[PDB]
Amino acid sequence: MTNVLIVEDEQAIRRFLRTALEGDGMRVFEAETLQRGLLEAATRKPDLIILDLGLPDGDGIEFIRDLRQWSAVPVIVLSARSEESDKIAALDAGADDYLSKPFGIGELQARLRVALRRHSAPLVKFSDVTVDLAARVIHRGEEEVHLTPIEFRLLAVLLNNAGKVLTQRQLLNQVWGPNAVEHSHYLRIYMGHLRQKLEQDPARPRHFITETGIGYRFML
Amino acid sequence: SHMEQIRNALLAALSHDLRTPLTVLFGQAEILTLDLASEGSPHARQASEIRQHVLNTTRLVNNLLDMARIQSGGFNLKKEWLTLEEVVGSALQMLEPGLSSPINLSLPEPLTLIHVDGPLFERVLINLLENAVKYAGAQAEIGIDAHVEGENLQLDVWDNGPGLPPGQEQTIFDKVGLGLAICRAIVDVHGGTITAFNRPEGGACFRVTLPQQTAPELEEF
Repeated sequence: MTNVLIVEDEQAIRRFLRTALEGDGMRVFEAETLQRGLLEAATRKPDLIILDLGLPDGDGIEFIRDLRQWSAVPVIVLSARSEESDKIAALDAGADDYLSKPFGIGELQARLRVALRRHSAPLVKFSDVTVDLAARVIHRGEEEVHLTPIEFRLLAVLLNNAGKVLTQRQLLNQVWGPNAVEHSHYLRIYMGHLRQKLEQDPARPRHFITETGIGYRFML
Repeated sequence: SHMEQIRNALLAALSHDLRTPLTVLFGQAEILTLDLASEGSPHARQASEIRQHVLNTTRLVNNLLDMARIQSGGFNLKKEWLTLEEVVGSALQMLEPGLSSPINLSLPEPLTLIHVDGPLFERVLINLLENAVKYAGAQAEIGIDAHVEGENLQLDVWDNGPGLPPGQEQTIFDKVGLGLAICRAIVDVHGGTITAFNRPEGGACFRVTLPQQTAPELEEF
């Protein structure tokens, strides 16, 4: 019912990936190469794609660039060089999530749901704080919290992308624009302001999760 | 000669090649672990034990890869400006779950900007914490204190418990156990140093001092 395409050359990881996904209500296709990977992205049109950046076919970055020109299939990326340049590139060119190359069958199962519930078919509340983008008023414990316009935009970007990582660049361009590619430190400070005013324990966030080297990700 | 830059990359390369078998091993172990404990299999214990020894292995390798990473003088270093709160909070999430009580945090100005290579400096906190967790004794009180003295960030990972042998507390960076040494190696590459002392109150404190060229506001808004 929900089909996965495994794009990974190493026969070892693919049998593992196949065996693990097939153990859920889910069937998988495979492709030893970036080329054939793009093919069964047309021939099968899966519900979600898993691709390692290790493929020697030519950097997998442009595979997602291509893929996104027509398709909006969620793409979980596998990072061998778990130094974050690759993972950011992937996430920036359209990827949805990532796993570092030694990973467990939970994180694989988790980050697949979050991107299948995020790709099927108003104003929500996370456990103590009620945010309502309609009127632009936000309660924490039946008490309105006053937020700078910019702070409210940053909250709103996060709030609509629940469960998905956002890189330092995705967040900047959607709060200011392409102006300050380098003046990033404001994103991290404002995110601290959002933390200080909407989190039970700011240094132990439950919703405004830090994803070091990558960016941020809102939860629940 | 460059016959040690060829050796350095050989270490960095073999370390990177070691992650793909760990992935397969760790994946195949988990599936076994489950498949065997799904059924009524006595060996499920044995699969589970194998899983754990792949974790332990992969940690030892994730330490050996950051090391060879910073073996090229440390220009594998992307040092963004990070809220101190989120640096600490990121290390807390990676070990505070499986703990008895939380770490005593003391951050006066949490939204200080610190200049570090975020992931590598997260490794410093975890190791300094884990060394406390391993050797300060159960029911120990571990903490983190982060002031600013000059334009140097002072960060202290303290505990009660035994503390260092009074004679030479700066020998303790000589492997019982690495991880202190890995902390020095990583913060040395960052421009700072790391000293250890017994607290007057009792126990060990580990002090990380970093040079901080700026304290960016830089735009006022």
